[PDB]
Amino acid sequence: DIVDRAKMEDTLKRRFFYDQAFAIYGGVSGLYDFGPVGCALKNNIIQTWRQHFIQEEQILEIDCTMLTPEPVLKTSGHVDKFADFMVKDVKNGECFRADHLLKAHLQKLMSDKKCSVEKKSEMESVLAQLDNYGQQELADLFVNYNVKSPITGNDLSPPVSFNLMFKTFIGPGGNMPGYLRPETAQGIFLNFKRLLEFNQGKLPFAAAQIGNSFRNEISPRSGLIRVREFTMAEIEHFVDPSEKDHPKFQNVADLHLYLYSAKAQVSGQSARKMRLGDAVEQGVINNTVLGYFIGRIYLYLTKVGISPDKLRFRQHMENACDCWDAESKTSYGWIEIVGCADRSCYDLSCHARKRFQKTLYVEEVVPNVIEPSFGLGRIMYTVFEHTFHVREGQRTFFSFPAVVAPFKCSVLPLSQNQEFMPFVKELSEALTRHGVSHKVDDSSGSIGRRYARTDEIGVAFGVTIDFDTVNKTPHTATLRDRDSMRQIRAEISELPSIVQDLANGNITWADVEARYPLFEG
Amino acid sequence: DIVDRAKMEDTLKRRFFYDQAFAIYGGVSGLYDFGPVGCALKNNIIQTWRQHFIQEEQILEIDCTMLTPEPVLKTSGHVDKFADFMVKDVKNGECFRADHLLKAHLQKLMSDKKCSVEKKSEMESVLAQLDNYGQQELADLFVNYNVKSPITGNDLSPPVSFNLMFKTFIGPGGNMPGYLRPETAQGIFLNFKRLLEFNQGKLPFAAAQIGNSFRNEISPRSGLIRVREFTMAEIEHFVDPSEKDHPKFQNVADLHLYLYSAKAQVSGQSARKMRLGDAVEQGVINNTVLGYFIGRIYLYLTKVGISPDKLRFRQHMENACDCWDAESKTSYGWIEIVGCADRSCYDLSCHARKRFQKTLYVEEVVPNVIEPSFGLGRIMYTVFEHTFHVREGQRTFFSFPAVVAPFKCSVLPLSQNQEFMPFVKELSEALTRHGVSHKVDDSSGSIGRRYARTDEIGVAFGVTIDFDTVNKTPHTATLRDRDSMRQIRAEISELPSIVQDLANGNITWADVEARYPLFEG
Repeated sequence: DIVDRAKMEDTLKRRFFYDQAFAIYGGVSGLYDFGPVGCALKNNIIQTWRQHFIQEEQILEIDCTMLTPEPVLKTSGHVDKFADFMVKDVKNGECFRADHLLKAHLQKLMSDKKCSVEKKSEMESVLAQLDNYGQQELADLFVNYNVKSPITGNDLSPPVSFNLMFKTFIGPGGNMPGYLRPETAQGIFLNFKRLLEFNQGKLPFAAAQIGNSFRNEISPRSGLIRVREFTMAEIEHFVDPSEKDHPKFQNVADLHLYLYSAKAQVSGQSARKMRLGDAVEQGVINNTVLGYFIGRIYLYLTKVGISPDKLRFRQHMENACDCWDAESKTSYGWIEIVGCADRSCYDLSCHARKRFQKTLYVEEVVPNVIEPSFGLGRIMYTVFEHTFHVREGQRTFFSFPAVVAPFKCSVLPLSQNQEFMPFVKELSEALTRHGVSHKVDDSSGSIGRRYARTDEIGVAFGVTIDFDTVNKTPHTATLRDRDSMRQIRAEISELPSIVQDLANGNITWADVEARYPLFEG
Repeated sequence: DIVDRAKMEDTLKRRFFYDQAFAIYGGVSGLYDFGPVGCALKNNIIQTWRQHFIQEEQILEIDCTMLTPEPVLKTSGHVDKFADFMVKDVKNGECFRADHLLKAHLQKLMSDKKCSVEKKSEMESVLAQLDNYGQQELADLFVNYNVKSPITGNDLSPPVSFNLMFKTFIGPGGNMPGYLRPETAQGIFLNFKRLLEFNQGKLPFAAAQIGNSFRNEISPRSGLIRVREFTMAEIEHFVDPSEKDHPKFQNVADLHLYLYSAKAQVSGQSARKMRLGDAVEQGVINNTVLGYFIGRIYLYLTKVGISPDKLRFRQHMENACDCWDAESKTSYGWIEIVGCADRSCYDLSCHARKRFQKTLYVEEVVPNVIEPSFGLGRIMYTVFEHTFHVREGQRTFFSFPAVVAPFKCSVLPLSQNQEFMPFVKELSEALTRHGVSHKVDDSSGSIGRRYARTDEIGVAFGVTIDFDTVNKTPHTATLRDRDSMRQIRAEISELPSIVQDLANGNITWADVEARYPLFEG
């Protein structure tokens, strides 16, 4: 098994990382509220992202509106090329996703042990073309397989196209209908002219935006995986086709990562780990610019807490672009958490019919675009699942990296009493001076029971202040590690420094024990 | 005059702080896109906020959804208690805000020098009750004053109530209509139970949320002042009525700030500066909890760049709560940038008919709430206006505080050449190690012309690296100040430290000149 999601979900809920929105009103499907801890984790995730991409690549951040008029999203194609198929129940109403009902129905009839082998083959011939059947072509499949409701069957109406955009109206009731942006990339396209001039009109530049996009899902019942309101991080990197080679690729070429190409998928071959440099050598990856971001993405995700042996890069097949999607193995299977797409002919030239880029040799250049889109809720949930562990005890802890954990350290004073506040106080300030997130724990119970609470929310380190720390005359406090649970004893003035180094990749815990005396119960 | 907004707006646009959204589609009113510089300034504003309130008060951050179902917003009252009055043109369509048309019409007829004094008095008797007239009562005023369109008159239809919420539909076309949240506070109310348990069920606690709210304005034509999509920072501080006294008030009591009470407004008295402690003494401010946030708000706003002599705290009059709104004087007049409200009976007890708070003496307590709401676009625009200056030249510069300026420092290498990159490189890293935002300038032109560019976007400091910095053997570079424009010469290794100190309130520029040799042309 991948993970015990029932335990994981109970913990996520009990400690309020995220929970069903509008719970006291019955709760709305596809919508979630992130709590204090979830919010901390989330901001952390996002700031780490900011650093990794925006800062490293000098990207031009932009903040566009979510309210977009219909004309824009029509030039896009999004009124019914961005729809799903609904099948309505012929009388008592309920709506279902046609892709899903069909897939489920086939899998059902298929795993019946009184069906023919040639049926099984006919049906798989069908499941492998699901996302390609047209309106009429998919409608005939419903009849030819006698599909009906799944809760006591009734008949199902012919599948119709259902737009996934939230319809609204901008201004006084009138002639300006609009939608909530389905993606974040469009605003960047709309600002291509301004962004080009901001970059002095030079050829390669990247633009990013962090915000919420909306997808009116039909019947979402899979947690943060399928949601109607989600936070996204988009990047639009524009390149001259004539000069399509990233100068910083050498910094990533040495990485080994599982590549799941389209040809492997066609051949029915498995995932295949491969050195990135070699990947571009052998042509499994078209160019270094695409390869660079792939490696950068891999680095980002692994830094956030996603396990590399459950992380693969899958490339789709014939479903106008060379796309590589970062996928992670969860209790829901392999899901797309980050979509990176190399695109030559895209929606930018549509809004022009924004603009092009003139060169020094008087040449109008339509730049290609590499667009890595990060789905942060899924990324976050992947971290939850790859990080949730159960202890020897029945206790629970998240093994978040210190760079993403809600807060890096947690100080524990035994006494609420005074003479301690000066020690607690100075520790807090030194931590802050070192840029180390912390929170003073003031809960009621045993020290071990208090550390079990901090572990539950994934706090990386801990510094407990006992009586010897105040009285016994060279002031030393004890530092605990989340994972190992092992402890050491060091001078309280030195602790901020080593915790900072522990938070970064500077020193390891094995080094801390090497330099500092161990400590027990 | 307050400020030259035409110049200010041309600069804000040319450097792309913020601009009209969907410009290539004609542009949508009330919607704006913030550019790279605006985004930097904005994030800065927000992070400063985070520090000031969330960190200082250990507030519980939350991230709720913008999509809210109708039942919630009905328990609120927001389907037509949160509407405005529209007057439609009896045939050729156009819609107008009734408050505004009426106010304008009266002011017109009023400033006609052939009108009676008793008319002027009747009409002011009317302008002072605008936000109190009912549907029918306001309708009669339109007839009794013969109000018509303002662009060649035609008749105006009776004023009807127009809801300001963006209507939408959640899920498959059906029986779940919803809106885009008009305010951010409601999600906090909905999570009262979870937040109380998160705080161990203790009496005073605060919850905050930073995000976008929506108001479907009718005809917005005043820049960032009246927008349809805006970013907000809400705080909900809950207190036990029995123990309503903030322990940290003493930290703010010494502040002097302009208070514009309701009684002063009734008496036709002017704004009145007053020590905060005295304010609570004399009863102009009900309690210290309310007073605390007021002082905290004042501190926040002044830190961001808002001038204290253009900042006042105004209290409304009879328009179920004791509210104090932070107002700033702009080219649009006195506008509400931060609304702080003390409330006893509010919308939390409505959702319960979320919950209450049980005490140690078995007592169900309905907590009061102080809700400071920060309108960040307006705050930001206020900073633009209180900070925009024109130089002796026609050049322009923003005098942003270093804590809010897009980036704190800007290094200027004369040569693109190599031997310099090691100096530029080390400076960059030392700056980053000191947590000082910077950007290496690589533009083409004179050094003074390059500094004029950095000033235009409000970059606080500058470090120019010339040939003497590399060759001439004890390596010193020159540090320029934005405001004074004066320069000094110091060791390039020492510069990160003093720039950091300059960015904070540690040392002043007068100190830098005191310790370091001055430098000219």
